[PDB]
This record gives sequence, C-alpha cells and structure tokens, in this order.
Amino acid sequence: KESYYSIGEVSKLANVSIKALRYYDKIDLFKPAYVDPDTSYRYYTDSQLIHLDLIKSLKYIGTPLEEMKKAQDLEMEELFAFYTEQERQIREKLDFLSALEQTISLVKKRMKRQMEYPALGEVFVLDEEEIRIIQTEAEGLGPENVLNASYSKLKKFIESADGFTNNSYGATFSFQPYTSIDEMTYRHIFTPVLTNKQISSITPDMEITTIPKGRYACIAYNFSPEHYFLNLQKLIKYIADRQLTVVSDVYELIIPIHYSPKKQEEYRVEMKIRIL
Amino acid sequence: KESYYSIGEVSKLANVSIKALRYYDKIDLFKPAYVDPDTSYRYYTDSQLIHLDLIKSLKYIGTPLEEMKKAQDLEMEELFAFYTEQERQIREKLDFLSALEQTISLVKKRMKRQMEYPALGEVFVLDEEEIRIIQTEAEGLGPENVLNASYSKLKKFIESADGFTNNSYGATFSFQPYTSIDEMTYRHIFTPVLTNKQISSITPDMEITTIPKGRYACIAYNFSPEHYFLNLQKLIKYIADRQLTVVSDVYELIIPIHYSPKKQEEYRVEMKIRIL
DNA sequence: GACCCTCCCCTTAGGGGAGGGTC
DNA sequence: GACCCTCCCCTTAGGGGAGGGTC
Ligand SMILES: CC[n+]1c(-c2ccccc2)c2cc(N)ccc2c2ccc(N)cc21
Ligand SMILES: CC[n+]1c(-c2ccccc2)c2cc(N)ccc2c2ccc(N)cc21
Repeated sequence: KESYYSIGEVSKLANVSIKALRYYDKIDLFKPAYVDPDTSYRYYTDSQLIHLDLIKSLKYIGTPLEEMKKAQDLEMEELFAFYTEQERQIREKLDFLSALEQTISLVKKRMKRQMEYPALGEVFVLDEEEIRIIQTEAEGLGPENVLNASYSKLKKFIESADGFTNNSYGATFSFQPYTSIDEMTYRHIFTPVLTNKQISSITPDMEITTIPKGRYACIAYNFSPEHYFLNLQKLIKYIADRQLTVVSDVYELIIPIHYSPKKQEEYRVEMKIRIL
Repeated sequence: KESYYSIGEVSKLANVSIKALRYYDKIDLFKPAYVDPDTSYRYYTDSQLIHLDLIKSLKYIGTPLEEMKKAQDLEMEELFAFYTEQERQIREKLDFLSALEQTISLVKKRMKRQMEYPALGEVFVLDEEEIRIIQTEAEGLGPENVLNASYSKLKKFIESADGFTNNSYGATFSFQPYTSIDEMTYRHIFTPVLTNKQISSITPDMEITTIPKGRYACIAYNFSPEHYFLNLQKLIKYIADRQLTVVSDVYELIIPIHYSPKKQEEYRVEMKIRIL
C-alpha cells in the first residue's frame, strides 16, 4: 500500500517468473511503477497487480504478447467481442484436431491389417471393405518404369484434404495370362483417400472412386524384383485351378516397411483381384 | 531414374519449400543423395522421395523434427505404437481445449450480466443463480485496508484448476446499520470458481462454497471512494423501508472495467444481499 | 546470505533478403 | 534468364547461466 513490492515479491504473489516480469517490462506490456535510478531495481504497487490477471488469462489461452497490448485497451463490450474471436479460433483448433484423431485412427487400422497378413507369398481369398481412392490414367506406364514422381499430382490432392501424405502407392492392370513383365502396362495409378473432406477444385484428370467391397484373391509379400512376377504367376495359377471368375483389374499396392535413409529400403507388395 | 532431381524439382514434386529441404539437410533428417563437390548443388534420386512422406505427415501432426529422426528408424509395430502416443497426446490437447471453450463461454456469460445492469446506483431486487466460490477467513481485514495481495493464495488455487485467473474480487460482511466505514470489517474474502475440475490438494484454510440461488437486493455502480458507503446506505434504507428480511451477508464484488496501464483505473462495484 | 541487476547464449523451423556463381 | 548456392538477420517467450552490485 504505502510501499512497493520488489520483483521477487510480485513473482511469488502472481505466480509469474521474475524473468517473465523482466521481459513483460522490456516489451511494455507490464512495467514496474517505479525503477530506482541507481540500482535499476524494479518496484511495483499493489494496485497494479490487477493488470496481471488479463495477462495471465490471455497467456493461458495463448494470445501472443503483442496482441495483449491491444487487448488491454478495451472497454468490456469490445473485450467481449475479443473473446468471441478467441472462441471461434478455438473451435477451428478443435475441428482440426478431431479430424486428426480420426485420421490417425484410420492410418492405424490400416497398419494392423498389414501385420495381420495371414502369410506372405501364399494366396488367400478374403472379404474386403471398400477403400476410397483417387486415381489417374497411367499414360502407358508400367512396373518397369513408374516413378514416385508419377504420384506427385495425386499426392498434392490428397495432402491438401487429408493432411496426412504417407500411405501406399497403388496401381491397376488387366488380368491376362502374362508371360513376362514387359508384356504388362498399368491402366490407372492410384492412391487411397483417408478423409471425407471435399477435395478443393479437383481437376477432371483425377477420378474419385473405390476398390469395392467384395471377395478378393490376394497375395502379399516383401518385394524383390525376382518375386514380383513369379508371385503374380501364383495368383493367375490359383485362379485357373479353381476356375474362379475375376471381376476387376488386378489391384497392386506397395507400401514402405520403413522410412529410414540409414537402412536398406524395403517394401510390402500386395496384389489383389476381385472374384464373384 | 537414371539422373537426379535438383532441389527446385523436388520442391515442386513434394510440395516442400527449398528452404525446408535445405534445412532438413542441415539437421540430417533428409539429405540429398548427391552433392556436387564444385557447385554445392543438391541432387536427389526418385527412390528417396518416399522418405518425405513420413516427414510431411509427422510435420502435419506437429512432431518436432528431432523426434522424426527417431521415428524413421522404426519397423511397423514400433511405429504403430508411436502413433498411439500421438493419439493420446492429441486427446489431451482436445480435453484441454474443450475445457477452454466452456470456460470462456462462461466468462462471457458473466460479462454480459454486468453490461445488462438494469441501472447503476439504484437498488434492484433480482433472482440469481448460484455462483460457486472459494473463500478464506478475512483476518480482521476491511474496505479500508484490503489488498490485491490478500487474494494471492486464493488465486493460486483458482488458476491451478481454472487456468483463467481474471475475474472479480469478492468479500462478505454482516448486514448492520453501519454509520461509517471504519465501523465495518469483512467476514470472508472470496473469489469465484469457473470450472468443475477438482482443486489439487486444497488446504483447510480455504472453503469451497457458493453464493446460493435466491432473490437478492442489489446495487451496482462504478466505484468512487465517496459512493462506496453512501450506496450501502441506499441498500440498508431500501430494506428498512420495505421491511424485508435479510438472509445472508452482504456480498460485495469488485471487477475492473479495463486492464489498461495507460488509462485511469476503474472498477465496477456490486453489493448484494439475500432476502426471503 | 539472499536478492536483484545486466548481458549473453540457447531452442524451433524455417522465411526473406543480399550478393555471389551456375544452368 | 532462371536456378541455385552460402551467409546473415528476423520472430516467440522467455530459461539458464556468469559476474557483477545491493538488501
Ligand atoms: C510398382 C513398381 N515399383 C518397383 C518395381 C517393381 C517391379 C520391377 C522393378 C521395380 C520398385 C522397385 C524398387 N527397387 C524400389 C521401388 C519401387 C517402386 C516404388 C514406388 C512405386 N510406386 C513402384 C515401385
Ligand atoms: C474493496 C475495497 N477496494 C477499494 C476501496 C474501497 C473503499 C474505500 C477505499 C478503497 C479500492 C480502491 C481503489 N482506489 C482501487 C482499488 C480498490 C480495491 C481493489 C481490489 C479490491 N479487492 C478491493 C478494493
């Protein structure tokens, strides 16, 4: 009342660090009422402690410091408004994050499936859920000459909506009795969608579509140039032996086992085709 | 395939800035496959573009860069785990924020009431909702000698739970036919609670309680030392004239109209008492 | 002894230059 | 011409010292 608080006093009283008070002083957000012309010691009054309330609350909600300066100068009505601003900014952060919880949750579901592989290199028939995907005409591309860059445009579309880029790389081609790799060309290349958020101004050359719900003859394995083709062969054979009727392209997905530059790269390949 | 991408090429392809690639290089998160010993130009392969997926997704969810380095080295199972970590960290952020939406919403409701004052300086009788509060025995304090520092301990308790410090400052005293200020002493001083989150290890000397739901004889005004007492007088008179029966202490709240150091300080005073 | 002062260095993830040199 | 290089300065909100000087 009729004396001042030293810095340490204020700091214990308002639960704000000395360093912070000192800094709040440098920026002129909150200044000691008095500074001893000799010692440079900061001294504060009791009445001024109340200006800290605003500072602490705004800090708590994450208002930048230089905004608080603008905030101090408000009568209630205008400060009421100010708060609705903070509210809608918090709702955005909420929507953003809840979207994010759902996405990761899904990314996870997809990882689990690809570690619960029944076995590698043998053919399974399984019942699959729909997978939404964006795809593009693969303009004469195939296994021997497709690049990561081929996917770039698709990826830009996905990332803009989903946020989460990392995924598998897909392509499709016709089920034929192929007798070598060079014999084969992809129909479409594609990548899966994870969200249900409208894609911004998608352009004609992309197609939003799905790998439909159905029974599927599958084969999955860890990639090796040798095994690519010979595994497809198993799949062809499997189908011929059981006289199954195929009802879609061959769908091939490729997904990195890891993303380390320090280790040898390695991929999971999965090839599936729908049967009746 | 049999050549490299320059930096600008990669940047267009992965939608990552040159500055970022350059930086990701400085930290060894992602390094060009080749650097021209003469020009220092960075050159990248197609195969390596895939390491960016992880980088971009993790960046999207806000993993610090130095964590991504640890993240790259994971097989799927361990990376699955990693993701559940990210999930629970997102839930915390969600709980935090949703708490925050509710708090501000309330802070707002309270501001509206104190701008919908029916009029200042005249007495109203109104029906009030409960207000939860923490209070402490005011050890002989009163109007003439209470400080902001008096509230400090209460405030520490509130802030630890609510996050939001800024509020009104309350006190209570006995309804007597006072004939001067020095005649009066506060019973308890208090501050309102905003959350319903358990207060951490509150200590006996605090009381969690409320200003109960009821009818109340009120008077509110903008503070002036003169008007403090004379307004109380109106309230006493009001009650005597209508022979009302009082059923609680006088509750006094004080709230800053603004938090500017640059303007003259100014307070709203509200004095209310419960009647049957 | 305890408290306070200034000044200097640190962390994040780059963006915006300037002034080279290179495709 | 357009692209790329290095190096230097910038923003946030302080925390952790060191080496004074002061309660
Ligand atoms: C789908 C083709 N394909 C092959 C491949 C398949 C058969 C023969 C030769 C290469 C490949 C081979 C190596 N080593 C490394 C990466 C990839 C790859 C990477 C992405 C992608 N979308 C397709 C990819
Ligand atoms: C409730 C008392 N009171 C009075 C006051 C009331 C009557 C006579 C003299 C001072 C006050 C007067 C001025 N100028 C500035 C701040 C305050 C204040 C601030 C906080 C608080 N909790 C109580 C406060």
